[PDB]
Amino acid sequence: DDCAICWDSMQAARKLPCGHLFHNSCLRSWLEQDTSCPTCRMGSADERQRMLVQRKDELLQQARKRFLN
Amino acid sequence: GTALKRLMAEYKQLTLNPPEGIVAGPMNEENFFEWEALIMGPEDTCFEFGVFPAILSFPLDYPLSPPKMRFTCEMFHPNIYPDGRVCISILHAPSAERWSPVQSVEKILLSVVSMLAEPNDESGANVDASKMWRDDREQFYKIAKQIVQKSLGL
Ligand SMILES: O=C([O-])C(=O)[O-]
Ligand SMILES: O=C([O-])C(=O)[O-]
Ligand SMILES: [Zn+2]
Ligand SMILES: [Zn+2]
Repeated sequence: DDCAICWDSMQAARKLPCGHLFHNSCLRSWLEQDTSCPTCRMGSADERQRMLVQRKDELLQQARKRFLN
Repeated sequence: GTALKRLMAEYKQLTLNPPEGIVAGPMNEENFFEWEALIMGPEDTCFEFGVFPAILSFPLDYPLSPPKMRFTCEMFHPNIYPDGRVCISILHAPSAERWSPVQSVEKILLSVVSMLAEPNDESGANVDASKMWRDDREQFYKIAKQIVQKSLGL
């Protein structure tokens, strides 16, 4: 099941020819979709929201200035 | 869930070092599956200083599948549908450069800022725009200019 110290999945890696490697469950999920190597071929939330909203209309404002020159 | 974990980590990473002219994140951290991205037309490109809002709608199984990306404003561009849906290789689910779990919101946006500067002439979300981009490059530059004006509200 899950590691008793940290409560994470503790699951085996599978390695592939090309070198790269991944969790067994993650790789399988992908194989289900495509038979290739996924890598090659084969703090308050409110403060964050406000920063993001403010950068959006600063981008706009600044765009207007560059356009009007 | 994997999707939500990836998305939270991409947003944090994204925010640390945002590429010039791109602001992207969830519209509300209560739902990381729905983001807005503002992209600015790079300078000295034909969509110069345009500011284009797009919505990214992420699938439950992300990053196994791409988000849908839809520009919310008006656009005239060979790789964008009438409704605003963006159609490029990286956004298509599984000889192009399709979606793999190793892509990211960031790489999607790099790709999209790229297509604004250098269209995929032979791809037909927008036939009219494709043709003109070749035959009447001169008009296309004019239509592009009024598309910028509009995105800016002017
Ligand atoms: O004890 C555990 O490992 C748990 O509850 O996940
Ligand atoms: O449990 C397993 O699958 C292992 O150890 O490889
Ligand atoms: Zn994994
Ligand atoms: Zn590989």
